[PDB]
Amino acid sequence: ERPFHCNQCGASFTQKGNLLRHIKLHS
Amino acid sequence: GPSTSLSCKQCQETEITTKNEIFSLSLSGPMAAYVNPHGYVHETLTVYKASNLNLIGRPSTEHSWFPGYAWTVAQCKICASHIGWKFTATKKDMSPQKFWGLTRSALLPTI
Ligand SMILES: O=C1CC[C@H](N2Cc3cc(-c4cc(CN5CCCC5)c5cc[nH]c5n4)ccc3C2=O)C(=O)N1
Ligand SMILES: [Zn+2]
Ligand SMILES: [Zn+2]
Repeated sequence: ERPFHCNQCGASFTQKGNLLRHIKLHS
Repeated sequence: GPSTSLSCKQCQETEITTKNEIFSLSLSGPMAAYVNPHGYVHETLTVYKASNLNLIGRPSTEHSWFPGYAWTVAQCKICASHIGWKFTATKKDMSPQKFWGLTRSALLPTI
């Protein structure tokens, strides 16, 4: 259900698009 | 002892915990550097209670820094910045049953 994972914190997402935004926000 | 607040560094609009919540879970003092599976290093401070955080996803024991505990990602309720993880015991015999590990770079003041 949440296969996409943030490599900095472990946050998981259903939508890879939301992952991408989340990763950007770590900067 | 110190009892003032630690706030979200990114938004500075919410208090997350206070210094009187800080405790040492292990030999490595209340704050130490931990390495995540991808080579990101988090100076993680352990506190009993935190507020103004929202949880993302489900608990996981994967690569847990605190054996016997599962993590859940925690973010600032206002700005969604990553602040740390909630840790929850996977067995009854453990004390505390839950605590928070907060990443130093997400917090003001700088511990
Ligand atoms: O005590 C702690 C606090 C949390 C902290 N963690 C865990 C972590 C995990 C992952 C992670 C997870 C998965 C999903 N799994 C794959 C195989 C079973 C399911 C994938 C899949 C692709 N990449 C992934 N990355 C990324 C970052 C972080 C992180 O900071 C830590 O190390 N220890
Ligand atoms: Zn992340
Ligand atoms: Zn914030």
